[PDB]
Amino acid sequence: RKAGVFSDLSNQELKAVHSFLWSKKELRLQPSSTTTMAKNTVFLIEMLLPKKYHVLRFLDKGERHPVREARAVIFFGDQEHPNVTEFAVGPLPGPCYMRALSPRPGYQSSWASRPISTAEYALLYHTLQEATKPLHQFFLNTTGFSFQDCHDRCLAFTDVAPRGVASGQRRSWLIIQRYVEGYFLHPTGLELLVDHGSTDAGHWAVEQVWYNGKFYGSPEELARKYADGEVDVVVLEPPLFSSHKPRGDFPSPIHVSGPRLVQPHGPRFRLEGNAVLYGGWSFAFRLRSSSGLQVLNVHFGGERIAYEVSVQEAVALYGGHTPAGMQTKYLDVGWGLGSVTHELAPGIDCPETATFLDTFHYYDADDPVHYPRALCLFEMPTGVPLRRHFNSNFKGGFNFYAGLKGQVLVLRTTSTVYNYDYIWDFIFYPNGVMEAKMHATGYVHATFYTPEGLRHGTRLHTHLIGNIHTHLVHYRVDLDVAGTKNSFQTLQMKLENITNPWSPRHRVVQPTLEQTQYSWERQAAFRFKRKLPKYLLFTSPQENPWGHKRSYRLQIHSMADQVLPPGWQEEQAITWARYPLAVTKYRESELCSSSIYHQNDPWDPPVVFEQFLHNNENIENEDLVAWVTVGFLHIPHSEDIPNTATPGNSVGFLLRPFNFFPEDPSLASRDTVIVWPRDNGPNYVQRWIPEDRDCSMPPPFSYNGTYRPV
Amino acid sequence: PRKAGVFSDLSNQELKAVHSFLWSKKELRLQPSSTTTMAKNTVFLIEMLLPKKYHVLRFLDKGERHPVREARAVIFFGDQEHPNVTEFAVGPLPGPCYMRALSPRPGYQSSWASRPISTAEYALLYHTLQEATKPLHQFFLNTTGFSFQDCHDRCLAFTDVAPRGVASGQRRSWLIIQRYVEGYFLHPTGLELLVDHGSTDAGHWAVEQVWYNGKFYGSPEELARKYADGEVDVVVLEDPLEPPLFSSHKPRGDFPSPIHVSGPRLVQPHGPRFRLEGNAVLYGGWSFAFRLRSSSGLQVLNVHFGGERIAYEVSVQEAVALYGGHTPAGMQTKYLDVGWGLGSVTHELAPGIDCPETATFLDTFHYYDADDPVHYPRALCLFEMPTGVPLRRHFNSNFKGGFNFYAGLKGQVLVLRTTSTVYNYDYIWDFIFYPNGVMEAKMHATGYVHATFYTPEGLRHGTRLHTHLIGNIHTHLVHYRVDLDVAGTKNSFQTLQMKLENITNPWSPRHRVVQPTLEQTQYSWERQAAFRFKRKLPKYLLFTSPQENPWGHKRSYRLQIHSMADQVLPPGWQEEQAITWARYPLAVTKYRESELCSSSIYHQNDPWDPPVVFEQFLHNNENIENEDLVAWVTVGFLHIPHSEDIPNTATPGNSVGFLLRPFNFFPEDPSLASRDTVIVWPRDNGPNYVQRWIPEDRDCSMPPPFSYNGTYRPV
Ligand SMILES: *[C@@H]1O[C@H](CO)[C@@H](O[C@@H]2O[C@H](CO)[C@@H](O[C@@H]3O[C@H](CO)[C@@H](O)[C@H](O)[C@@H]3O)[C@H](O)[C@H]2NC(C)=O)[C@H](O)[C@H]1NC(C)=O
Ligand SMILES: *[C@@H]1O[C@H](CO)[C@@H](O[C@@H]2O[C@H](CO)[C@@H](O)[C@H](O)[C@H]2NC(C)=O)[C@H](O)[C@H]1NC(C)=O
Ligand SMILES: *[C@@H]1O[C@H](CO)[C@@H](O[C@@H]2O[C@H](CO)[C@@H](O)[C@H](O)[C@H]2NC(C)=O)[C@H](O)[C@H]1NC(C)=O
Ligand SMILES: *[C@@H]1O[C@H](CO)[C@@H](O[C@@H]2O[C@H](CO)[C@@H](O)[C@H](O)[C@H]2NC(C)=O)[C@H](O)[C@H]1NC(C)=O
Ligand SMILES: *[C@@H]1O[C@H](CO)[C@@H](O[C@@H]2O[C@H](CO)[C@@H](O)[C@H](O)[C@H]2NC(C)=O)[C@H](O)[C@H]1NC(C)=O
Ligand SMILES: *[C@@H]1O[C@H](CO)[C@@H](O[C@@H]2O[C@H](CO)[C@@H](O)[C@H](O)[C@H]2NC(C)=O)[C@H](O)[C@H]1NC(C)=O
Ligand SMILES: [Ca+2]
Ligand SMILES: [Ca+2]
Ligand SMILES: [Ca+2]
Ligand SMILES: [Ca+2]
Ligand SMILES: [Cu+2]
Ligand SMILES: [Cu+2]
Repeated sequence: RKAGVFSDLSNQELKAVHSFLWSKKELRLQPSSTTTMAKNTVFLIEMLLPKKYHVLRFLDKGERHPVREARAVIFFGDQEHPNVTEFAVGPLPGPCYMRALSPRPGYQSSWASRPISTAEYALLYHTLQEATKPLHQFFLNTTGFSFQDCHDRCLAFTDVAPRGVASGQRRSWLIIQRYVEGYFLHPTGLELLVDHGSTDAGHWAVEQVWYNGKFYGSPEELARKYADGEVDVVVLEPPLFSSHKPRGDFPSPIHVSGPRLVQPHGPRFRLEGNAVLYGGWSFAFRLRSSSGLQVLNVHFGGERIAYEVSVQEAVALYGGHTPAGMQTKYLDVGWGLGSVTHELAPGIDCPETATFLDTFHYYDADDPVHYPRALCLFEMPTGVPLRRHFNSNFKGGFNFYAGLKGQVLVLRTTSTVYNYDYIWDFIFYPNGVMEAKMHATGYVHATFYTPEGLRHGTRLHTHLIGNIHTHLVHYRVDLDVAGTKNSFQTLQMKLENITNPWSPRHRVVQPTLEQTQYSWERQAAFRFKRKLPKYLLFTSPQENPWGHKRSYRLQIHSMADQVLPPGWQEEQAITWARYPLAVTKYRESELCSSSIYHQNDPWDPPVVFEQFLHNNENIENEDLVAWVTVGFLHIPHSEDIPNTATPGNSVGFLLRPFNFFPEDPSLASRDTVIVWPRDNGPNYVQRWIPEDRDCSMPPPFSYNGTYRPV
Repeated sequence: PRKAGVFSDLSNQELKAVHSFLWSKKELRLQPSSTTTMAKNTVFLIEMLLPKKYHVLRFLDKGERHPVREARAVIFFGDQEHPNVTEFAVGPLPGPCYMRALSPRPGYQSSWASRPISTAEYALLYHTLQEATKPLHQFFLNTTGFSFQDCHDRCLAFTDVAPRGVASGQRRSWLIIQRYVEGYFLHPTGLELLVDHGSTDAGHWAVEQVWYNGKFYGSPEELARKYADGEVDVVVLEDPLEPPLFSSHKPRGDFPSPIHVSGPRLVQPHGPRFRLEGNAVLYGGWSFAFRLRSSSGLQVLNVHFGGERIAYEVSVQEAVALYGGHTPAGMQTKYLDVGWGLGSVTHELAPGIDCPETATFLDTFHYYDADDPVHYPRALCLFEMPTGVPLRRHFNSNFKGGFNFYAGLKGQVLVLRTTSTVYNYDYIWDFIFYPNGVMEAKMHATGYVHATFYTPEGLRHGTRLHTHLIGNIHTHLVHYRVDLDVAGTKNSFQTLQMKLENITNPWSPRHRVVQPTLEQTQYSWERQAAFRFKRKLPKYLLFTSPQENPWGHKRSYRLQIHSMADQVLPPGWQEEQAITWARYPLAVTKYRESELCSSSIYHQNDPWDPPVVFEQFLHNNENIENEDLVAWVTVGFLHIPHSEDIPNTATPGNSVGFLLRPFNFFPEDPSLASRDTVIVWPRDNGPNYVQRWIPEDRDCSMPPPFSYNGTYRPV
């Protein structure tokens, strides 16, 4: 497989990179699990893609496999001036070198920008246990739970990000919750601000306390005001409301299992490593531990359509009445969006007939970690024919019926960082259409109910506000339509008003086809304020047999809009969210629109998408990259309890051939059925594959739930 | 289930009873539809006429008597000095006694010209062409190899466009001439003919204009002469009669990765989980009735979830395709499907292809341009199908190599489906019901595009798809009536937006917080809630009840539109009067019995002066606070054809519609009553506990062998 150039690191490869780094005594490496911040540790290891120039010479011109390398992110906490530095480690197999990457002269906030880690959370929990001792009685009286000798009645916390008011700060608002089933939905009314910037956790402090609508300065002050009767206190078997356990009764109860897919004849796609073949399609895939799912080197009918289609970032931007709520701008890549690909449940998350695939991740771990059923690949009937026609004779019969049953191939993973579960799909139809989709489910981000909260959300239970927010997702769509050099054009309908040529006293007011060409990047950077043309076309100079340029069309499915003001503070981290569509000239320095650092330094991040447009380059006959923002406003509602559900809660885009193929490319499918009438007999049912009614059983259900080194 | 009968379409027996009652009135001078003269009186359409909502609701909700059941009957009165179309309500059913005036339009003088085309009329048009084009017979043989006269397997055919003239009262049709081969829609010859067929005496009908390959010629004789004299730039077409014809669905080409076996299929060993009886459906939380109105299409009625009404009616109202063209037929074409019996062209669904092999397939009867009620096999289907994505799921990690639980609910949806194949295009009409109280309307487009003869000038109005073929640019627009009755009749309409505030940071006063807030807008008057395409459409469109949920929020349903539609024709210009609803992705009206439909069978052939002008429902700008509201939704898409549309447009990416989602209506997720949920829990030192409320299924079953009939006939 040539697709191996795109493949993630194996367990063996991750171990080899880790071993190589640990052989360097001068790095003073310690495990992720060690509970001090004043340590040097390897935070993330993942495959580092070679330059596209070299990859295409290997794929297309028969040249050598590019050098395979890893990206290694090292937290240097065990030095006077802590920082994060990244390295290219290679070659693989047999690593030799360690080359530092991406310097930022003059940038001083590297350390503060780094992701939170399990060890850091352990230290935060200790800080809280100690700092809140004065509140122990308050906790018991108001919630029946505590942090001390609490057992099955313990308080927990949820941190929000970003963590302060400026670059270099690490001051986190923490929402206190009761640790019960679906704890996300059990805020107590207390929130605490902790400064945890120092590498010495003994310096960490609670700097501010908010309880039920008022600030109190310190845990001691709240405790004293409580004792003195100066606090407006809220004192907090069917299933818990936050449980998924069934309750209630439908008027027409259902006691049996629903229909299921059977695949007695096995998969109709071929999977070899990370290479997939399905009908006209060939592609490779990878799951980038930092940023998520990608499909690469996508071909249909042996011609390239897209070099890369990848998840880049996923954001949830909140308002609130509470300090934690008004603070929250979550950026998932800052949490290992591609590393939280937890186990897919057969028959539920994917069909029982799906092919389930494991992966390995090294993200905030002591050793590479095995993730069972991290991805699945499956063919599914869509329930609607790809095409059908009833050719009537308009006299009580027919000339023929023709139809092709609808099927699609789905490549799927998930991300569950904490409360939310996103389902990430790349979908391939037999006629050369591909679709990207993200569906949201899991638990909402929620805060304690007070009346003031109703200006920033919806009351969802007695003590619970679902905060208003917008979800925004960015994708990189490096279309290479029939090859690398493309142009971008749009089509519109425009009316003309002409003399009616067969009745000159009258007029014809009718549609015409208008084509718009784009020469410079800025012309193709569409803001949310701008009218998005209905046909967004990436074109090859090659023509089809009818004289029309071979193209692929991008069709966006989104309810997104401009959320933050352009140029204001944290908006610097998400300037891509100004554009439902922007088109750039391909550059190796612009492969990603976000980073793991954006979450915790959104004020001065290492990648600012807007800057990609500053040079306003020529985009006529160039290697073009489309970048797509999709999303939706989510005002929570009571039906979101216990979880948001997927119906209507998906966004994404389609890539559709447009004059690319001389006729419908699904015509090669032998699944087509045509029914023909016959004089004085039964109809002739014409098939190119025999009718099948076989049934088989899938494997019995199992689920593991653990993800451990191997 | 008996009560759903108030909404039910007429039976074969009821249609026969209505027809017989009319035929018993000898003064009507009725003749069969098939009689080949226009100068006749005939019953063109018979369908159930829904009773007044006031009476239906008293029946359903207050225990009062079943309303009287009636049929709409449309009579073409062609056998008189001043022909017209008149409608009647015939009842009661059973035992029809009366025919009362229905939808009278006194003072309107063009009803005859406005009427739909019929099979008899097409036969007379063919006879007119056979005679009128005699001068062109040799021209036809030389340029096409096909003919109108003395043909058997090499016959010319035509496709008529509409509307038919330049003003109300005209019936002058442009006809695209084609070769009658497999997929004939895609074989234009380059000739188009304008025929005036207004007279009830077909002997007066004439070809009044001729267009061939870029030029007008006046008459068939003039073109014949110029051709004979060597003065016509002709296009000689190749013989179309081993490889399949381009317009055929027969496979050709080969995928690089061979597929030699059937793909995965649904099995349903436990049978349906929905309860379908007559036109009544129960599915978990859902209860609804349905009907297939012969004139306008699929409807779902009296839609409830959890025993509470959500919608009185959700129905297809009209489906339009508005074209441009270089040819006179192309530039004429504004097709309105209700003018062709949109709900009557529900042709046979092929099991395993059009619906899953596990679907329930239902027959119907229609009486539309027929001599007797006609049986339509497998006209509808109803099926549950896995969506492939869980309704909800969550992995509750312990962040230390394990979990606290996994919970998930497998995705299923109930689909009620029919189709419409008037001629070239096949639309697939779905109403879909999710177990969490979300319902969705969807239309998918497939079949053959409307196409004209290629010349270079055609490229300003379309795409060259084959040697001699232009796919004309057009826009599809569909109108839906959405009579939401959220928890009952009296509702209001409101919208929600996000608006930023900029405040002092309350914990760091030197700084600012610029953040989202929730903004609510109330609407009091119809005009305020008529959203034009140029207007910003709010992201939350809510229909509210005054009743509050347990958390103090008003019980609502949210409308979410999936569309790429835009304004097509200029508001107020000529034929736009027929489609003024297409100005509005959403408009909200006060319920009225005189405003039940936004279109009619008459709109297609008199778009200039039609019997219903949707804009008129907004003229009185009525108060819409605590009233019976009706939402009306336009969905659609611009379709610039492309070579992948040959032989047929395909469904992927070619659907539009809307969702209705509960919004603070239920106290928590209404799917929680589903016993399909599975939760897996960890156990110390043991295997996990898989908690279920329905046992694991791996049973098997087989569907019946495929069959397909293809005929639709009286029974
Ligand atoms: C559309 O055509 C229908 C059918 O021809 C018209 O209804 C018919 O109207 C005539 C009146 O012209 C009625 O004829 C008879 O007139 C004599 C008077 O000499 C009267 O004594 C009889 O009682 C009878 O009414 C005829 O009954 C009536 N037919 C039906 C089925 O209603 C209709 O008026 C035309 N519509 C328009 C708007 O012109
Ligand atoms: C971040 O910390 C790293 C590691 O301490 C620094 O990298 C070292 O730089 C010194 C001085 O140039 C070299 O002698 C060492 O070889 C480096 N060590 C490694 C492992 O690369 C680095 O200078 C700091 N980065 C910044 C921007 O200050
Ligand atoms: C299309 O163009 C025609 C011709 O310019 C416009 O018709 C004119 O309209 C004005 C104002 O109503 C009249 O006074 C003229 O007599 C009309 N001229 C002719 C030749 O008909 C027409 O309004 C235009 N329509 C649209 C929708 O733009
Ligand atoms: C999850 O998977 C792991 C790995 O397969 C299971 O651990 C194995 O358990 C088997 C059965 O007892 C033992 O024979 C092996 O010693 C274990 N292998 C390893 C590598 O640890 C584990 O039991 C599974 N957990 C659950 C809850 O199903
Ligand atoms: C939010 O409001 C603040 C306060 O009015 C704005 O901050 C001021 O901005 C101007 C520059 O236009 C400065 O001269 C002032 O010194 C600022 N005042 C304070 C108190 O900070 C701020 O620009 C507003 N931001 C947005 C996005 O509207
Ligand atoms: C279409 O359906 C009709 C009605 O079932 C079929 O007509 C019957 O054909 C069978 C022969 O298999 C005869 O026994 C019956 O007498 C026929 N009944 C009627 C009412 O005509 C018809 O054969 C079917 N056509 C096709 C092509 O399958
Ligand atoms: Ca650039
Ligand atoms: Ca490219
Ligand atoms: Ca009104
Ligand atoms: Ca209503
Ligand atoms: Cu959300
Ligand atoms: Cu179309």
